[PDB]
Amino acid sequence: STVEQVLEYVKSNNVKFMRFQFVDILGVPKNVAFPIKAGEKGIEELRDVLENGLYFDGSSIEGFVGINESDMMLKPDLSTFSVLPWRPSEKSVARVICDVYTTKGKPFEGDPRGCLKRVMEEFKKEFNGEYFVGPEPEFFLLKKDPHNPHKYIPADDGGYFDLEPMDEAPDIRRDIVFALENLGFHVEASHHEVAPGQHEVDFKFDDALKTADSVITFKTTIKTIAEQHGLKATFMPKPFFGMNGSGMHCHQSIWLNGEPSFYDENAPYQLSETCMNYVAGILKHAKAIVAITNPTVNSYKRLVPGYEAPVNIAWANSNRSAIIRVPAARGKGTRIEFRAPDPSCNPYLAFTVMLAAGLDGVKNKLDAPEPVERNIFAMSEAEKKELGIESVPANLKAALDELENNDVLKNALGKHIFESFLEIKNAEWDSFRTSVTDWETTAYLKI
Amino acid sequence: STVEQVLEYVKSNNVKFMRFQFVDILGVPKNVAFPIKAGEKGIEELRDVLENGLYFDGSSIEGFVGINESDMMLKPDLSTFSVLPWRPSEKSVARVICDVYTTKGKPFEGDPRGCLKRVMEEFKKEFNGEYFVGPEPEFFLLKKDPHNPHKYIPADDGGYFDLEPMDEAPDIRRDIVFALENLGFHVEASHHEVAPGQHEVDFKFDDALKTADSVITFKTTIKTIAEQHGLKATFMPKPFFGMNGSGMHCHQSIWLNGEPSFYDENAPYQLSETCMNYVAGILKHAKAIVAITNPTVNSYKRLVPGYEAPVNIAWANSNRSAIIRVPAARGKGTRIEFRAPDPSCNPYLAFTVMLAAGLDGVKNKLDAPEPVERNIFAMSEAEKKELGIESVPANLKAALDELENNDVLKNALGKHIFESFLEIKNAEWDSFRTSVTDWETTAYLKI
Amino acid sequence: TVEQVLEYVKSNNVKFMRFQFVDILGVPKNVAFPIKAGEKGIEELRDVLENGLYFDGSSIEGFVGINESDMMLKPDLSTFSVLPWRPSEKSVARVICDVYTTKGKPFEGDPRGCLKRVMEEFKKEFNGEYFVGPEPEFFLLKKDPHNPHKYIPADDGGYFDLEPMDEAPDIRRDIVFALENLGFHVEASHHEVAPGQHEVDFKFDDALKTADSVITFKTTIKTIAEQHGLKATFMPKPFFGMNGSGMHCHQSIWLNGEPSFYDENAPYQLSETCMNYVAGILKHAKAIVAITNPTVNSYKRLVPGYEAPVNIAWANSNRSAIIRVPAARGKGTRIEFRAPDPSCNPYLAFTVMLAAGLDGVKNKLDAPEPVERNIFAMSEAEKKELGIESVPANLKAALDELENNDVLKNALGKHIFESFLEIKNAEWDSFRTSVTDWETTAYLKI
Ligand SMILES: O=C(O)CCC(=O)C(=O)O
Ligand SMILES: O=C(O)CCC(=O)C(=O)O
Ligand SMILES: O=C(O)CCC(=O)C(=O)O
Ligand SMILES: [Mg+2]
Ligand SMILES: [Mg+2]
Repeated sequence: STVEQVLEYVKSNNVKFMRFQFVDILGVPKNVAFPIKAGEKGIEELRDVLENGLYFDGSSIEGFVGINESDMMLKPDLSTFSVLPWRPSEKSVARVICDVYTTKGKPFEGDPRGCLKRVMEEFKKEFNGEYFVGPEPEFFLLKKDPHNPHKYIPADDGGYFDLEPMDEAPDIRRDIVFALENLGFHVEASHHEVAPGQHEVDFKFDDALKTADSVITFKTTIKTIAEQHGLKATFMPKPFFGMNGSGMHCHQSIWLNGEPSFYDENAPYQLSETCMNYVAGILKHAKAIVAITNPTVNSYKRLVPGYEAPVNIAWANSNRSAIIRVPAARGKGTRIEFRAPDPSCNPYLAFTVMLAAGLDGVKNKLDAPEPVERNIFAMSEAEKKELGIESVPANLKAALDELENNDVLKNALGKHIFESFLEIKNAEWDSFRTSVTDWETTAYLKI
Repeated sequence: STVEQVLEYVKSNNVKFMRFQFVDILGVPKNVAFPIKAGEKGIEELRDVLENGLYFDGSSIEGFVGINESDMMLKPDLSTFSVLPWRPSEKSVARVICDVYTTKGKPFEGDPRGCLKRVMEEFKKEFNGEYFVGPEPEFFLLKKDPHNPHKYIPADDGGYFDLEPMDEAPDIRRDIVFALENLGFHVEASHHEVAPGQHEVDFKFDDALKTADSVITFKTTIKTIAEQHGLKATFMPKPFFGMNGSGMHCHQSIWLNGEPSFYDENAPYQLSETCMNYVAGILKHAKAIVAITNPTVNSYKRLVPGYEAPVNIAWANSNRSAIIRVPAARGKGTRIEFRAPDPSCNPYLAFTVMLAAGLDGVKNKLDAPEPVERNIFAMSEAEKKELGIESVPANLKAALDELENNDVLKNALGKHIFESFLEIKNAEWDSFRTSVTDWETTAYLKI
Repeated sequence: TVEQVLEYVKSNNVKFMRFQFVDILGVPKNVAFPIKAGEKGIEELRDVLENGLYFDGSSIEGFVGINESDMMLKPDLSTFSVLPWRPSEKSVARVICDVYTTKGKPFEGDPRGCLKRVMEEFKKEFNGEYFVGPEPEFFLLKKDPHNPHKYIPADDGGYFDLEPMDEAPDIRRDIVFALENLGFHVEASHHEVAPGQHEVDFKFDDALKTADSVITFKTTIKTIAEQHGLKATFMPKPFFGMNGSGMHCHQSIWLNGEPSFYDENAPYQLSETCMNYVAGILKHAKAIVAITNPTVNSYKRLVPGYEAPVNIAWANSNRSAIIRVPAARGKGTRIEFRAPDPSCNPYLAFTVMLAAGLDGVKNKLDAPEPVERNIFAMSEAEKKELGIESVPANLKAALDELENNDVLKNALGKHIFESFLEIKNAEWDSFRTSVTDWETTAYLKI
């Protein structure tokens, strides 16, 4: 946490390189390595770079600054120190996640990490609360297709919770869990998922900032370790048609005055008014939240309306057909599971929009709808229309238009992130709608 | 034209087979061959089948009837008799396009050919008019990719109007023109088009029914002759990205009382009020007409808003940037060119919706907007919004919703064609939005 | 107890705990929990060992719907074991669990709990102990050198053959060590009649301990074979024109801590209880084969009209009948139910066998005379006169018999009985609609 503690770990573990890590607007991690010199002179050089930070070209980073005003800085968060395990042990490489700051030493407006810090500090100042998140980011382990090396296929024909040799990833998951534990993660469980070659490594919930720092490190940990075992890991929301997609279910809850505010022993379903107001806010801005939490064109092939997916804007207890599911655990573990996100989203912006829409419901005391205990997939469109169960947008452009007209998320993300995200994603959407796809060639070349 | 004239040709020219041709809802031609026997017994058998028609399973044809009411008939149109040239000369194979009729001998409601006959007879009864159309259906000649035989590429690296050997299709176009002339076509011109391997074979204008019969025979003629020269012809609206797409510009005009009603010697641009009322009607239902005239998902990659295409809903004189272009020819040849269609559409339904929207403007005497002589592609979106130049839908589903809410085209096509077309195209759209495309795999597998 | 498990984990450096269970088809399913260092890791492991953990039940075959997926696992601490094939440094251990609902009640559709229920009902009513000893045979395969997409047997060997004719003494050496480390009492290991077919026998125990060892055995043979560059299969008939994988079930019931099947002063030294139990198995034989032989391929080994344990009759030391009474007497007196194959769920296989047998013990049903003659040498007209009926010829024929059988419906329960028939009817439909390679060979020429 302090400068002295970080420098003490450098001497103990024999750290030789310090990675000053951060994230671009789309959530892609970016970093620069600093070599630590031997003796006290190297320790005190590292101290200056840890306290004052270092400069970098901001124009090359996505959604940051123009070429005419490119000079920027990185101020390290000393609480996020971690030794990278996949790197060598002798002359080890450690990391330090930083906050992007302007030349004048002021936090950068277009920084996703600073955006999440801002809304969390505002929440702690106004309500004395702590926003806790616990995601379930799923991924696919791939191998080259033997019939064609240019294409990739799943690593095994395994199912949900399957055992070896049907599940060919116990060794890959073993090293992933060991690597995460060394990085400071509290791993809860690991297993094979529904689709072939799909896996899920869960970890303990924590405050939104520590959880978002963990999601970035988790994605790198999964990809780097897969390359060591001759495989390629992908967090694509739907790499293959006809099989389950990678989903990042976000279990979340707010604790006002160090108490579980979502729990109420004397209430319906043992859920407090604060919980219902929060759920109402998420459901209100659901069509706009999916623009940030599902930012790829491929995300709307997993999260596809009219088909089995968490597309139905409604909440329910122990039901995976609705967008929100309230797990049966009560007391401290009382929470809500927002099932719409996929691991393709920027965690810093995903937790910001979820907390902003949720707090909009708490501030205004919005009324939540009744829980749809029935299976929503079995219902007909005329029946769902009578109940008022609306669906999330069918494509990326449909979600961007909803985000653009939403003022709650515009204020939470800020003018810089809101406008740059829409501009980057509209160019991405335009590239998709103009390209001639393989489906079109298969269906229309014969005509 | 009469039964005796057809049988007299069959007797002398040694015709052995008679193809009873027709089209499904999507415009795909369908036929059954009838062998003609020698002597008077064979001619009297053919006479009965020509006058009374023959039965067929309607459930197997797309957008026709259910399995529980499948029995249907084909009543030949003796005016469309033609000798297929690509077939042998000795013991030749002749064709006769037919009207689909129900078991009770009544014209089938879901027949595209009967749909066009109905609206033309209604126009001739109400106004004493004749609807003339002259299309320019472009196509691509393809060859297998040498680096991969599973994919196809253009036959040559030729440009617009290029000469041999740069243009490698003079021999292919030569045989196409000879085949069309034998089928009764009045070929006007033939040449290489802008994109590599793209070509265009133009033919004289005629009444909508004779023109739609010619478009079906043209598509078959271009594909069969290409297979003879070891190539594969495709009428796909956009087979390759980054190069021009196949467009079917429809030059059209209406003649009330055997006179060119679109021409007016003493008027602005030498164009009559009837012409302006017709143009106003096309521009009014432009967003709904493109559902029929551009029925494929790929059509919206050629006809793509925001990019160089005939997407801007406006008319202009000798300007190819607008949806309508008024060619400089005057007098009898005074006409309007609807540039939005591509050869993937059903010609019988395309001419029906164009005549219905155009006549809606003539009946109500709608006011047309001013001609946009300026290049519309060079204009900015804010400038086009001030002028009021709206754009055609960006995708197939966006056009189907416009067609569904349009009552003018619903009545012209009829309940059977209107509902079956929307149902077939919505299932086609759902297949596209759920499939994982090659673009998505290229862009998101790395994440 | 909880402390016994925690003390082994503390000293031996165990790092992963597999919470294992089975779906309706007997396919094993599990999730790994990482054990942290120090007292904090041991206290975290204590919580998850006593209270259990949650899992998506809808994704498991034959469990619950999507709108009611919250389910838990309650570890049976007596089933603790170290997985030998996994690494020794930072070792991996397992714990077989019982599926429980959100309300903390045993799940009705759980196969393991289904066997516990009938065993506890038996010990409460008759004070008995149901002992079973299976012989789950398997096939070690290798890719066909003429085509890598197909698999063939590993060696051109025979029954009990010696190396180099038998090329699996190295593979069976490691299978026996792996099972010994898991806590198995291995009795014999050898090659079987067909090429590449092998057998590893283990000592009998109570039906639950045996069913846990059947799941652990199936995984052990497959993981050890994949280490030696081969692929093991417990398919009931992978190749035509040779023996199939059979899982003979040597079973017996001990009322009041004594061998009730033995009677020193009786015919064949077999008690009245044994003859009543055999009469019950033969009565429900047409229905038991639906559970003990649930695959379509099972009826290609267990094929009527051809040499197999298809004939519904009993005999001493005769392998032609469905039941064979081994010549061992005293404590080792038992009956061998020969129809089963290693493709079945053991928990459901022992449940239907005990329930059908106890139906004969409760009603005191009379068994027929033993058919000491070779049944394969008999004609169909002779077998009809004696009353020797045969087991169903296909999967769908067995599912109809199981559906009408009320004795096995109540033993499996409304949840397991209905989901099994639904899963197997959909499986049968997939087979009868598909155009098989036999049809292409016989009818493409016409
Ligand atoms: O496979 C896992 O999920 C974690 C690692 C493990 O259990 C193992 O090494 O066997
Ligand atoms: O090439 C054409 O467009 C028509 C055929 C022709 O002119 C030729 O045979 O050279
Ligand atoms: O082959 C067997 O059955 C057990 C192992 C053995 O005997 C050997 O290692 O030679
Ligand atoms: Mg999951
Ligand atoms: Mg024949």
